[PDB]
Amino acid sequence: RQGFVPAAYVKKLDSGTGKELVLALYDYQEKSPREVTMKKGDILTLLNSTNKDWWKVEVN
Repeated sequence: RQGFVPAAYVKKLDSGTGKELVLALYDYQEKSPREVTMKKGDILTLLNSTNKDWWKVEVN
């Protein structure tokens, strides 16, 4: 459900109504328990982007 993905592999969309959103630029299979898997083209809810390298997102 919730986990980290490399910030380099997602693009932050402009802010609008509601939560922040990011676009998955590439497929990424989780490599450690704290990570999540995303498929290229996925629109993920961004939970925390304070870290330069790992962003916390929510995967549906």
